[PDB]
Amino acid sequence: IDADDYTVNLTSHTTLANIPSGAIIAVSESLTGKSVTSAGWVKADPTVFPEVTGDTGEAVIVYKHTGTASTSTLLSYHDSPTYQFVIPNGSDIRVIWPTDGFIRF
Amino acid sequence: SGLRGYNVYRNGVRQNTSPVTELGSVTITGLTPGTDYSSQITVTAIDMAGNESEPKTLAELEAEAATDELSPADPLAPAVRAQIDALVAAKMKPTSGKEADGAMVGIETPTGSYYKAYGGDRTKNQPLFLEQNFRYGSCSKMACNTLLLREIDRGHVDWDDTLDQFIDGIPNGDKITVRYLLLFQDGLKDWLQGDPAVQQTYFLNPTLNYDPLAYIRASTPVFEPGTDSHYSNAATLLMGKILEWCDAEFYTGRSARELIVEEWKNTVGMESLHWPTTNYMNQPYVRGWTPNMALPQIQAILGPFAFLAGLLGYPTSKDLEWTAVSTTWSDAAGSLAGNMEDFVKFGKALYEGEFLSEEMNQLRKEIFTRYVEYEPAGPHQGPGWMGFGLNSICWGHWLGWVGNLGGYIAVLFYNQDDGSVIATMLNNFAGHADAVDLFYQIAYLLNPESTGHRDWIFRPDPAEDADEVRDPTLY
Amino acid sequence: GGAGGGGGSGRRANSGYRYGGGGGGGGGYIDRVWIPRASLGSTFTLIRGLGGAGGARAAGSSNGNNGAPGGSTVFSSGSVSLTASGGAAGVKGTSSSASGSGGAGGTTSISGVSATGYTGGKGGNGGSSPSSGQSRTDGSGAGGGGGGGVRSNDNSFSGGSNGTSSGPAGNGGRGTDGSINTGGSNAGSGGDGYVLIEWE
Repeated sequence: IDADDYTVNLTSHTTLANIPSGAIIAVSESLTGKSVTSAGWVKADPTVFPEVTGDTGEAVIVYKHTGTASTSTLLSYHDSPTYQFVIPNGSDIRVIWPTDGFIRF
Repeated sequence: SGLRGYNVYRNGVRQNTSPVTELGSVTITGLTPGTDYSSQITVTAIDMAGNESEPKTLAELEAEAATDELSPADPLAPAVRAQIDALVAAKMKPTSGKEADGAMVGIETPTGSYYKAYGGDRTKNQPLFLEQNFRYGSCSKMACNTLLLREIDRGHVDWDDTLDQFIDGIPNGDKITVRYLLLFQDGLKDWLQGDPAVQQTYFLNPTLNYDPLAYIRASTPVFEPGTDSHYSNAATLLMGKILEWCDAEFYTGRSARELIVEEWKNTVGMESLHWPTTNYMNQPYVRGWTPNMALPQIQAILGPFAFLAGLLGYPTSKDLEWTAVSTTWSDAAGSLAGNMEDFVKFGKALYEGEFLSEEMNQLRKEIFTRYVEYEPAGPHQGPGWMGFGLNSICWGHWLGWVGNLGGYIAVLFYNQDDGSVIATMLNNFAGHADAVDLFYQIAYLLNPESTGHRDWIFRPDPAEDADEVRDPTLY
Repeated sequence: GGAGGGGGSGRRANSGYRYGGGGGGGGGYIDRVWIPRASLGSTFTLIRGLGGAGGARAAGSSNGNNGAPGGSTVFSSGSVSLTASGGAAGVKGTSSSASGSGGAGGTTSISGVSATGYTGGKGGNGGSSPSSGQSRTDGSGAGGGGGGGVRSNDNSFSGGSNGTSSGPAGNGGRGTDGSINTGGSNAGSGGDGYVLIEWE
């Protein structure tokens, strides 16, 4: 996600159609190694966006992909104080999710 | 009466320069490895009146005066050897327009190491040899940036701290942060990479002394901090003012000249390592050269993208020696010197992440800003992108620097996967593209795959939220 | 003569666009030229390039592999060096229309004698416009052709041919085709390089 083309609003956005298409740099394959723990954390294996060539990107968003932009429900927005941006150039991008889980329920 | 001091003699010649004191020391030099001198070194004691003892031999003092055996290392295979030698030969004096009288190469890999010197200094009956010193140039930036990352790891400074805390009077010093210095998001103008009037007097009078901090305090910012990235000498100079400040606050006060040479020499064991106070290096040294060049061609070599734009052709017919240069043109950039073994030792320590935590050593391999995008002009020129990291330039799986000082081009890169180090050095200012092209060719010879794109690593922070609840009321 | 580069291999899948890998480049060549014993040194090298290995199968329903570059061929002695570089590897094919690039042809480097030589032929792109490799009669080696592929909503599309040659430098290997999840092959190897030296 590009953070100048989209500004995150945590309450008023609900579904994929809220994100303006210009803010999309790339879209992943579905997650794998999906697991849960008694502490309420969700875990998954690292996610690869292959051969990416958009503009500079500053965040990631996780969503339940229903295959339709009306019901494809947003789950979480993530960024970091130190991993502030990625500058695409035809590299692959890996998102290496935090070891102990990335989202809590 | 009174001991004036001691004299040391070897084979009957006085190796000492003036009488040494009761805790002073003489170094005897040019000895061969693995050999015994206990029968050849002798000592005398001398009185204020000039009375001297017999020369007692170190054997009579039971002192074990023998040199260390020459430390062995497993070499690169013979086929690789001659392919490297053929690559270096294509960058040197007899091949067409390749104005460089001599070269050095230093390689370490998991499968062995090679060190060689080629050509000469233009001295009459003396080809290059590996004991000789050269200017490390801009590779000194990897010595400076790393100690600042040690001070972030020690919490003595932090990523959002503004430059106005450490030094007075810098333009936009209220908006320039520690992160923006380390990543070249500093907006400041460059005196060697961006000023024709300065570049002229640097080429025409390299021994003139200079105050680049005074240039910074007069300068107009090129852009607002954090909005772009561009190569900067001002950044590394200003890191050399955040260091010194830490040494006044937390250590014992030193200049950047003192502290950078002390830490790297004592920790890594780089015995050649020095920052010249005179216009000349410690002996013996490689001699620097340049052809005479028009100002439009000098600008093309000192500019930030010079290693790509190498097609200068060099039609001129007179040459200048460029051994003598003032380190004040560079300060914490540019200024270190030493020889090839110590330069490869420096690259090995930068791979190993010396001075740094495991968390910081992960971070410095992963945060980057854009240096250049280019179409690769051949198969050995790597991914069409290079980026400034927290202490190196990146090119595929290789981290390193490209640099020069007057007449010397020096390149130092190492590989994140193998831990291999490649070092290249050329005697001539005209060689700025050729030294980097030689690194690319040795990297492509040793490991083709390492010259592809690096993967970007992004780590999101986790999404906690509060356990917010309310309690019902009973009636 | 330099060795040829190995070709690259294309994406295997049931579905989506499936582009072919690139052809390897041909080796360079340095012509039959004299050196006197006064310009030679006391010893010499005569390294002959080995042919670059071709890119393997995807081993699944995924993207292919790059080839390996051809070995460089080197002569040197004393003040003289003569080098005929190997051709570059054919690049991996992916889901991307820009993938599957063909390898550059091997360049010639000369020192100490006024010799003449010729650069190798380009290897062909696979990718979204597959192509034949560049032919070379001019003492240098030819490039290999690029691999074919399959569209998302439509049938397969053809690769290109290897170039003709008569240079003793090695030809580049053909790339291989983007294909069904069960299909495909390994890409071609480059050919070995050549050395010939006559003593008087």
